[PDB]
Amino acid sequence: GPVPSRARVYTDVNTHRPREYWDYESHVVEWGNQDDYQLVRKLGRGKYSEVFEAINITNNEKVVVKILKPVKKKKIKREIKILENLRGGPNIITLADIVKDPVSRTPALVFEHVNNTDFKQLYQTLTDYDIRFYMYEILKALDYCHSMGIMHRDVKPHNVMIDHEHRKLRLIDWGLAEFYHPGQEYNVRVASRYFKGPELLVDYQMYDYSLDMWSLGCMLASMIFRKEPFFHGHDNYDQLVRIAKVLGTEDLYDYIDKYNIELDPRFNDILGRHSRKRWERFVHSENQHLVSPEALDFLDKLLRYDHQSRLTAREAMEHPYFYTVVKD
Ligand SMILES: COc1cc(/C=C/C(=O)O)ccc1O
Repeated sequence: GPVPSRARVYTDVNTHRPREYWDYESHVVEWGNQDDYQLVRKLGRGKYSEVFEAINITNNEKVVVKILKPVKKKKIKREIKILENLRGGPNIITLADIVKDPVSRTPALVFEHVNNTDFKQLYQTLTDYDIRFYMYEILKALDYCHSMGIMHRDVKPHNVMIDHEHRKLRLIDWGLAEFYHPGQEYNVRVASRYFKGPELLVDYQMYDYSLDMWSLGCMLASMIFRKEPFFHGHDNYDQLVRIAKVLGTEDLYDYIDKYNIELDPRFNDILGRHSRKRWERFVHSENQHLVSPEALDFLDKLLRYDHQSRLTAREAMEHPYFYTVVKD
């Protein structure tokens, strides 16, 4: 069988929390008044929810309402409990209220409003300094939630809301987030394809916070190289092949050999043999102003096959890439 794995940090946070903290199935929801919120316009529909701009008529302020689609009560309670646990943490979206929607007959989560410019347009205008700044802000959120025993598991541009006017960032959609418990096996069908870590793609279930750090690395690569997404697979198998064409196949085999993991035999005909590449090959005249030796070293230390080898969020915040970023 597979070799077991543990997070190298925050390993036992939930072990030593009171049970109430991580036992979300027993959580009792405290409901607000649904009539406080007037829906204004639909912003989007995801796989698990519909999102609306709304007004809180008790203060005439903008809010966002997320009306959950029917899922098992645990996943609903999971997201709710995680949002309440993380509330007030750095760059964590603030859950303001929870109400029962009379039409959907499901919970509607009420969030602070973030006046966001969408990432396709925003990423086209970000300067070198902007990328470092916003990366540091994301790391604050990730170190916080990891330090609180929670992995996000769906880090991607869509879930990083940025108000570029006030240089404000919020990590959103905690609907796939989980509590980390040492030795627990998790569903590998998380994250969006382009941001899935090698551990998911080789079906290794005993993963941890470090999954988010791979996803963050995929984001960083897309931003500094101006290629979104960076690893552009046509499915989950091709996704691993695209990664292997960059990180190389020998280190992939070292990874799966370390954990005594077997590749899906369907890779026999598609994987090939690939050298590891140097990151400089992705630099060209239209992205070079976003690239520095510090950026490439930082990227290199996020994008490791071995989840145990990746920078932790805290380690990442110590990286020379962020020396240029003005600290508060
Ligand atoms: C789409 O704009 C927003 C979305 C959210 C939350 C989404 C989620 O948690 O799933 C919060 C504030 C927003 O301004």
